[PDB]
Amino acid sequence: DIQMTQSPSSLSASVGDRVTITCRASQSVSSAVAWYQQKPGKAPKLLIYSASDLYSGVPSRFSGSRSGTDFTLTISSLQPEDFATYYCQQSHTYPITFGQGTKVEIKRTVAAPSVFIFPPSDEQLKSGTASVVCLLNNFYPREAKVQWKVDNALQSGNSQESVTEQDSKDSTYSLSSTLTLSKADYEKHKVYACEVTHQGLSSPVTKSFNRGEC
Amino acid sequence: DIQMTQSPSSLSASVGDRVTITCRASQSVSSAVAWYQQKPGKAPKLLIYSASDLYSGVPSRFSGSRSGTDFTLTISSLQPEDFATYYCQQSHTYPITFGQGTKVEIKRTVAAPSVFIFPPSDEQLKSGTASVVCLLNNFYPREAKVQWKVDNALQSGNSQESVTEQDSKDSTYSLSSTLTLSKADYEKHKVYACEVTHQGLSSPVTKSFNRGEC
Amino acid sequence: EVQLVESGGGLVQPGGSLRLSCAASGFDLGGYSMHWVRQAPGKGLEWVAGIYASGGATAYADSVKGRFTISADTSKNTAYLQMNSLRAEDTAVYYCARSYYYGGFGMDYWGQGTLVTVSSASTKGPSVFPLAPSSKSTSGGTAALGCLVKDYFPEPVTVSWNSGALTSGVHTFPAVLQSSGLYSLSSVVTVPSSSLGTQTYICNVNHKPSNTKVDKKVEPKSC
Amino acid sequence: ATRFASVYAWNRKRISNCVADYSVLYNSASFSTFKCYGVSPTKLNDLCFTNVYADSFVIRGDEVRQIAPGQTGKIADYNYKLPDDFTGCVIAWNSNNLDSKVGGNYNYLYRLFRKSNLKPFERDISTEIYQAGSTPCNGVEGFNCYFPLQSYGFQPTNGVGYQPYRVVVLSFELLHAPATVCGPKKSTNLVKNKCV
Amino acid sequence: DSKVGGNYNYLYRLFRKSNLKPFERDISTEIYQAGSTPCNGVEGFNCYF
Repeated sequence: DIQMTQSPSSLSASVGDRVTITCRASQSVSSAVAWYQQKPGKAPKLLIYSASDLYSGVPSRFSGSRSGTDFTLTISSLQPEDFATYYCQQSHTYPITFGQGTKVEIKRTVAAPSVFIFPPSDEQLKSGTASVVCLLNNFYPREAKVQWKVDNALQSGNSQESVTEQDSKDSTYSLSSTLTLSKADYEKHKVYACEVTHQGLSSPVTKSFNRGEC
Repeated sequence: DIQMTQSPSSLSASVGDRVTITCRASQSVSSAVAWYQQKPGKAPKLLIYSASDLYSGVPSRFSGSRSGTDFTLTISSLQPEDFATYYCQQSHTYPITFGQGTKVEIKRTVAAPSVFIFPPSDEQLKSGTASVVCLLNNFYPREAKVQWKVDNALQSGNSQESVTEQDSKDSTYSLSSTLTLSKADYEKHKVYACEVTHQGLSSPVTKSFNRGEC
Repeated sequence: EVQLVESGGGLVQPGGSLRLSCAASGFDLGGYSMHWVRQAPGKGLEWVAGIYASGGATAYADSVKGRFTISADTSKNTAYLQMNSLRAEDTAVYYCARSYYYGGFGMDYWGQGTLVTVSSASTKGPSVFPLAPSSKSTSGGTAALGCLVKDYFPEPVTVSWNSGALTSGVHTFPAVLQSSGLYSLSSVVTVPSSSLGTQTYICNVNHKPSNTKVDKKVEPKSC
Repeated sequence: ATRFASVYAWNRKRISNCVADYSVLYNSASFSTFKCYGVSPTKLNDLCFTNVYADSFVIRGDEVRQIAPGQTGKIADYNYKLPDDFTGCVIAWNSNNLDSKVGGNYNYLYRLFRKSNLKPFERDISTEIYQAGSTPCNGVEGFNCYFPLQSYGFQPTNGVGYQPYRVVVLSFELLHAPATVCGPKKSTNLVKNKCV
Repeated sequence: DSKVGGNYNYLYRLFRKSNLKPFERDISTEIYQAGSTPCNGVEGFNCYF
């Protein structure tokens, strides 16, 4: 059981730019390292094997190298078909393992999310439960977070979150987060709010509503 | 519209020690940047103008220099009269911006605050509101914070702060931080606490009470 | 000797106006630009406006553009800031200062400034709230009683204890401005805890602008 | 000299095909400042240079310290710069009884604005108005537009740091070329009819 | 021999009155007359210890 640590978890580079992804074995794996390219909805494709061998059918743009336990994947010039998640795998010992994987983006202009708040509705509350939905739309880069507040103060242990894939022209994405309350908990509070934090945002976006509103 | 960034926000140096504060212009400011000294209750005094010209009436201990857009503000040796908040002004273009202000302190042994809690009293609640008060006493340096908690969760959006000036021999000070709840909100939460964070504190001080207690 | 002296501050209602004036002596105005600089309590300095005394030309910070007008008079050796449609955001101490030429020079002389405030809450005397002591063991065996001075306007307010007789052990915080449009501050008196049942602890709040005072007795409570 | 140049427009006299002893300046001791770089000040009258450049100007007393190799500052960077490998001497003296006038001697100017730093021994005496801001000046002085020079307030009441000083800098140019400027090497009396 | 701040108990010579003779010690503390300004044992213009 030899681990392949991968970094950076995400990389941004424009089309035609050079990309390097590094996989670090926790110990020697000899030269037995393979790289794979995975697209959404698709199987990983072998790119490179045995540290530096290009797999037939893989563009010449791809190459690899090794120094010590550091295995590197290089794309000399990114084309639109290369914006994929890349993985490293070692075949030295069993169990054979893979690293976390890293994602390559197109380095689209960085900007803050548009934020809409969807307060629990009267119809939704018929279920006996409640949820507050905060949606951050059309923004970039991938790292983003939402803090939640009740009676304008931070909440914890009562929320869920997910992130969409990236737009084919903009590389932007949306983020969804929500509070999970029973209807009975909804009834105990008066002010609900979503605080949005992002790298393209100079000041966190705060949106709110009163209980029973909207 | 040339902005100024001043660093550090606070600096310590004892009497007889040397002080250097850096002011960075976002663009060229030529040699039109000025250094001012402010004492509580008084207007800023000019120390140095146009980057390096010492102003008449200013002690010879004050000096400064330039590299690129970085203006170094120097006190060759501090005396008690030199403990002040220092600012940079950029007169090169309009609007004229200023840095944030750097407070110079005396390098006293760093130590944690004594912490006193004054939970809302029955008499205070006669107004219809609760005020939970945590005072941090006799401590140094200036950077300090209170992580307020309700039902042991971190609060925000419901607090206020005030800081006293510094002692003439020790340069220690006290910090006031409070929570505001209406009486109605006060009685909807069970556990109140003040978690104190400080440089001289090996483990955050936590003091607490239950609703209706004290 | 060069001097600059401010006037024209005070309390205005939002949407109203105040006209600042800076008397000057020891130098002419011609050849210099006159400038106003703003500083909110707890904040650093901001330039507001400037006028070249020998030209009549002006420059303004974007933050006050439109609302404020700057002017100067070389025969009078004085300068003004006309602040119209004043907002809560314009509460600050305003200072006059001078620099040579239109710009590119620092400010040599500064006046001491004037406080300009905007508030719909008008002028009010204080109310005083008690603070219960800790009843638990503490370092040094000390304890404190206190008060919260609230809803008064304008600042300064003088706060002491035992109707002004108790200064020993007194720790008083600066006031801050609240959502009520009025000011508030905390204060405590820390003594060996047995003194909390021996000495008198009356929160002495003296507020000259409303011609009043509040003497609020604070006593130890179960806790 | 009766009159010295402004530091922004410092004068340069090229010296060649001549002889002088540097120690004369030293011995007169009219200066507040006398410092040599590369070459010692201690009667180094046995050295020959291709050229000598005697640069001269008037500055404030608090600015005298900037006229040297390795220095930075408003003059060192924008009015008069000396090179890191400078060989030469900086001599300066208080000229308050010559360069000060009642009401202020404003005949002396210095540069406040430029878009770049000066090269060693560069002289730029342009009077074109400097654009500090984003808009064009179009020949008009104003906020964000500065006529690049400013006068010195050389008043009769100035303290020492604000009194005018006359600065002369002697740059000694040693090249792989025939030298033309030397010192008056000391000679002795002719002695005849004896072993000499 | 190395000390933080320099080994202050060790003395080093920077200047000499005349070139030192081979294998001969010189333990004199007299100030060196580097300049044209008489030194006479004390710090001055072009005088160095």
